[PDB]
Amino acid sequence: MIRTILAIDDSATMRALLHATLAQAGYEVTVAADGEAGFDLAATTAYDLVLTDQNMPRKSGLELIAALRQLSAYADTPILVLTTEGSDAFKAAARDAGATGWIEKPIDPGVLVELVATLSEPAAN
Repeated sequence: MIRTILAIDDSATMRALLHATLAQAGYEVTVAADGEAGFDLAATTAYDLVLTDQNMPRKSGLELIAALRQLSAYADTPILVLTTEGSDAFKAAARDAGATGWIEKPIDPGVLVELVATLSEPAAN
């Protein structure tokens, strides 16, 4: 089940919003200073839900997702990457790295909590 959550946004409002939405729910959500600091640690801590944000960077960091995807520890863990351009070509990138799905920011509390809820709850088709 869900144990810890990590979020990384550029707007202080979002970082707090998502942090509160999950906090009130009880989950242990935490925000980082930058997508790099969050991801770099996400591999050392191994959270249940990770949320990154960027606009087609160049430096390192996100690449870490590859190492996590190949592994059988994060490959299953749900990953949501934020976008701004909202292009189709970008969809290939997020998937290439090894991320579950992507979304456009900002993010609403009803959608975020719902996206994690399904994961928090068990399965029984």
